[PDB]
Amino acid sequence: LRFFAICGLQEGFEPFAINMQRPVTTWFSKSLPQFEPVPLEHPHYEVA
Amino acid sequence: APLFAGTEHRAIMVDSMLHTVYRLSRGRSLTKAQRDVIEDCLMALCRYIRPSMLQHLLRRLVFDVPILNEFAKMPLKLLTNHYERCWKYYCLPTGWANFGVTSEEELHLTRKLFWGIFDSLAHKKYDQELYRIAMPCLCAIAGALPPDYVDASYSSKTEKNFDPRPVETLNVIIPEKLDSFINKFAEYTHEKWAFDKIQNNWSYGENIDEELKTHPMLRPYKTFSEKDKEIYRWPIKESLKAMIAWEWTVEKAREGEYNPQPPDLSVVTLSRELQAMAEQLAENYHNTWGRKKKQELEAKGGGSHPLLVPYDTLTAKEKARDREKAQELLKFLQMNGYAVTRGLKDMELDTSSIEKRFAFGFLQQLLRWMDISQEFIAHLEAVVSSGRVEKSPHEQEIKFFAKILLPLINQYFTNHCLYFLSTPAKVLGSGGHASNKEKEMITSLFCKLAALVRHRVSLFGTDAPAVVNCLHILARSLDARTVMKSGPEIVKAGLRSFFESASEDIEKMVENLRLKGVGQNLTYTTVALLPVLTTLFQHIAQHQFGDDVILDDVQVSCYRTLCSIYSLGTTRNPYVEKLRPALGECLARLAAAMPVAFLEPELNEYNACSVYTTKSPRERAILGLPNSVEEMCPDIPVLERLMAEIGGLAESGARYTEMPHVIEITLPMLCSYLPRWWERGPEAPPPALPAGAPPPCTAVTSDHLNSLLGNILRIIVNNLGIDEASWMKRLAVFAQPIVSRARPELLRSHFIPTIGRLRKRAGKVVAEEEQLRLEAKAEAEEGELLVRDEFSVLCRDLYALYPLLIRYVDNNRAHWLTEPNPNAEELFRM
Repeated sequence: LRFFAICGLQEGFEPFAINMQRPVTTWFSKSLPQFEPVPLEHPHYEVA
Repeated sequence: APLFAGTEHRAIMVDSMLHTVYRLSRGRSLTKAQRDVIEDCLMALCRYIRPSMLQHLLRRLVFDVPILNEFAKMPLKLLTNHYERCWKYYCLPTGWANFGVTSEEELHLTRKLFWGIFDSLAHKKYDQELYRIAMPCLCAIAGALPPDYVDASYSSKTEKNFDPRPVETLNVIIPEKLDSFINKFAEYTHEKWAFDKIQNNWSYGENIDEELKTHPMLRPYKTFSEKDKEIYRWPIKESLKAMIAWEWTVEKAREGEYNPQPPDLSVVTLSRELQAMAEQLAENYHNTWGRKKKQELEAKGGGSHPLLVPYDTLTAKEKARDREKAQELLKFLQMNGYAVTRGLKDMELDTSSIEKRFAFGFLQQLLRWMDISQEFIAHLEAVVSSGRVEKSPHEQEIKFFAKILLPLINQYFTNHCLYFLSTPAKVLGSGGHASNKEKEMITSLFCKLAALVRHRVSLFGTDAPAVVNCLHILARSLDARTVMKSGPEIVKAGLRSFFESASEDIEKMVENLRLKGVGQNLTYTTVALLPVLTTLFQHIAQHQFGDDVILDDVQVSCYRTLCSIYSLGTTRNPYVEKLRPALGECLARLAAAMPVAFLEPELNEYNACSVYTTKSPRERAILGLPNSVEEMCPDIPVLERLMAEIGGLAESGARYTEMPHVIEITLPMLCSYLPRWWERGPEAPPPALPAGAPPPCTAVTSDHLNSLLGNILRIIVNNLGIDEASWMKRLAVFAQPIVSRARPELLRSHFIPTIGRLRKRAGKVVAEEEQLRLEAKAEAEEGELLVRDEFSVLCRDLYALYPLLIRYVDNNRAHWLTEPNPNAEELFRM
């Protein structure tokens, strides 16, 4: 961390992954269209 | 009322309710309490109904309110609240959140409402109630309209309880060529109407009946009944005689043209001008149509036709049918060679989008009213000088200009300020940038208003504050860079004359202070000029317009102003003792704006903005400019000498009395000169070094700024504890901008001892407080005011020093925390 000491350390903020043995897993928004069930509360489409 | 929010699904019924309530509000035999209840209900509903759902109510109000009769009082308040609440829905391109965005029709209605109210108020006699109720409405509508909105249905002629009266067709006659045209069109009309009947699945039967779907006139136009021929031919006879009365001369220029078929007419398209012609023709058709509905109203004996609102008021939905009818008539005219008379109206309307923007028309009207202002201010001056005249033949003109335009101008240019300052390259506003013509017009407005006010504050009297505020707003909304770089010579000369007159007035004020017209000039400069000039210079400095605006004659005028204000220093009159603050602020802004290092004449050879470089030696003598830049005026010392003098005073520990000029004018001037020229001198971000950058025109370095800040702190320390030091608050604010370049040694050199002294004083006063609390009765009551005053002076010193300390901390916190600093720790302790 490059500015944790400058602002946050003395204010009492803790790094998000301070005491984790392993790097934090991440997810990303994949832009590959996929078929999923029509949501039961979809604002526009209703299936009977 | 709140439950009406989110009622889209019954917009028809909500709209009907609104119309019914409005009609009830405008009712006879209705007592005042009842009318108040109705008005309260209407306003409460409009406070919650969505903006998109009030379109029809607006369409009725645009027709009603312009009259500005007694009934117009409540609608004005309703519109004021509606627009003040929903301004985003109309102005912002994105629109209001969850409410959508306005539409062309609503914007058109808003513009018509604004201009109708404006014209009616301008032509109406003064009335306090109406003016007070109307001015906020105009401000709200103007703030709602987008500055650059262009009216799609724009008109220039703008011809003209609705009374739709079509032109008298019977009066004029029908040409025989056009009678042949009308016969052909009647055959065509029968053919298309029978084609539509085919689309309806009609049949040719000897009897007429929809249920049987039999229709006896499904026979060729040759056999089409003569009476039926006459009635299918008469509408066009009347329409074409209306056109003749309109003087739309239509002639056979080009060639002319059972089983129902529609002859194709949509193939031929009316060009914009002929589309406008067809719009006028459809308006005439609407006039006949609404006349028939009128006749129905007289038959009823009292009522109102819902769709009796004029064509322009109508949205495209109701327009569309009549527009199509007129379009078909003109299309058949074209296929028959006949073409309407466009005259010159089309290309004298064409203008351009720039001339059609709302801001453009608003500024044009403001400038015309400014021309009227010249006339009646001249008359008022003449009568006030001699020959008492109470007639005031322009009385309503004065009242309008002072009660509507000034608050309007103020609010409008306070809101749409970024629009007039944005440029295509750099857009500061949410969306849209003012055209060069608009920028020139606003500049001309500012110059004209300043000239109007010059030496005439008393004439305006109680409105002078309003005029000065308007001048401030315009100055902060003026795009001097663009106006000067590319603009009419008239506008450029206007602005240059403003600066030159300001310089002359400042010189006269200075000489008078050094010791009738004297009092007039003093009041004018101390109330309008100095504030307005300061605001203009601050605006230029903030937007970095100095390198583009303050050149040549403007630069000479700024030299004169600067040199007079500074030369005033030698004087010590009580009047000066009161005017020093304003002059110092003006000088600080001028120093921040001026593009020449007037304190470093030696290095002026490298300044590309100096008049001595822009102008030629052959020129600069046709003016009064001296041969050498040093000789512009030598009263102001050079930077080195001025810094040396300030340091000498600070070290000698003089009091505010000994150097009033230095603390009030010189120091604020440097606190703006040094930061500006540091950026452009050596020891600056070098983006231009790749090129053969010419030598810097100045020598300002971080050392100068550090020395000045140290000297200012030393001076405040010297004057620390004085009973009356009202100048400290101004000095701290003026010295704040220069702190960012302070050097680390400043902490221990100046800040630590200063705050140490201040802590010592605080401790002493606290000890006195404790002694008083130990004592009681008169002993406690007495000296209580003493300790209160001591704490007052201590708080003054604290609020004079901490504002500087905070900035120094904010810039060195990073280094202090990264590397421990015992001096920083001691400062924390203090």
